[PDB]
Parts: sequence; structure tokens; C-alpha cells
Amino acid sequence: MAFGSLSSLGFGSGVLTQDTIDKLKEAEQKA
Amino acid sequence: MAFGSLSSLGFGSGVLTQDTIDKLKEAEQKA
Amino acid sequence: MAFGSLSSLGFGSGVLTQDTIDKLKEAEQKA
Amino acid sequence: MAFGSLSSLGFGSGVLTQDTIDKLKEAEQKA
Amino acid sequence: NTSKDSTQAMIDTRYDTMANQWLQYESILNKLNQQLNTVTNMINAA
Amino acid sequence: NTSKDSTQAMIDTRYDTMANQWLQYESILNKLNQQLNTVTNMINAA
Repeated sequence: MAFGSLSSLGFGSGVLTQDTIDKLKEAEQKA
Repeated sequence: MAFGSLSSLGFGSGVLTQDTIDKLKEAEQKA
Repeated sequence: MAFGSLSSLGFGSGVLTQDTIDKLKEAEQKA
Repeated sequence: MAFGSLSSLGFGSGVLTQDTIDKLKEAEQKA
Repeated sequence: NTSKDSTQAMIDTRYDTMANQWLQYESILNKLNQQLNTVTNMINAA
Repeated sequence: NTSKDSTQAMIDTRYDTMANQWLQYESILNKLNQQLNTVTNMINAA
């Protein structure tokens, strides 16, 4: 753990696709 | 969400393979 | 050219580093 | 610029090599 | 059940602070992104 | 020379604050990394 570390903090890594839209729709539907 | 964002809008990312053809055939068959 | 095409439109692709900061500083200095 | 943004803040991205050691040595020598 | 609930409390105890840290650096990276856009607005303006 | 020096001042004015921001999030990510290691130390311990 002396080296247990992470490099960065990120967001939005990627590109929009209708498939992602569908996944978000499903998640919303569930919740 | 202040940073909730996406980078791009894309299509056709990739290369044709007979396997992709088979997948499309299956999807069509289903639908 | 019948296939001359591009896939996406993007921004901000990458991670901030002090080196990028220096490059931006140089560009500003120039301009 | 409405989308001018960056994704992350990072460090140490990579692997040590003697070549990197030499580069650091050169930088130190200079400075 | 009692002991399990105690350790359960300890579990979320950490991750609550971690969530606070996440939003914290969200705000900080918003400060730096807005300030990068600010120096960029000065770069474009000035 | 005078005008150039004025704008030169304005230049580093921004990037000084930006440097402060960089070290700021260095400290914040140190807080979060140490706290991730802290919850990891509790994960290993508890």
C-alpha cells in the first residue's frame, strides 16, 4: 500500500452514442 | 454534473468484418 | 473522395499538465 | 470556448526507463 | 446483528467523507477549469 | 517597451494564480489519496 495510489480524476471520457443514450434511459427507468 | 459532459459525436468507428455482418444479420432476423 | 469523410467532432481530448500550461503561456506570449 | 475544457489532472503516467533517467540527468545538468 | 451493524456504520463512515472529497475536487477542478477558461478569455481578449 | 512590459505583467499574473491552483489540487488529491489509503487501511485493518 506504500504505493497504493491513483493517477488522476476524470470525467466525460468518451464519445456520445445512441447506445449510451439507451443505457442512460434504462438506468433512469430503473431508478 | 457541473462537469458532466461528453467530448464528441461519432459514427462508423471501426472496420468491417464478416463477424459484424453476422451480428447485423442476427439483429435483422430478430427485429 | 467518395469516401473522404471524418468520424467525429471533438474537444478537450486529454489531461491537463503543467507542460500544457507552459505551451499555452508561450502561445499567448507570442500572440 | 463554451466547451473549452479538460478532463483530468494527472501525474507519473508511464514507466521508468534508463532513457528517462538520462533525460532527467540532462535537464538537471542544464539547470 | 449488532456487531454487523456497527461495522456497517464504520463502512459508510469512510465513503461519506470520500464523497465529500469527490465533490470537493469537483469544485476545485471547476475553479481551475474556469480559471483556465479565464486566462483563455484573457488570451483571446488580451 | 512600457506597453509590452504592462502586458507582460498581465501575462504572468494569470499563470501565478494557476500555479497556486495546481498546488491546491495537489494538496486536495493528496488529501483524497491519503484518505483512500485511509479507508484502505481500515479495509485491511477493519
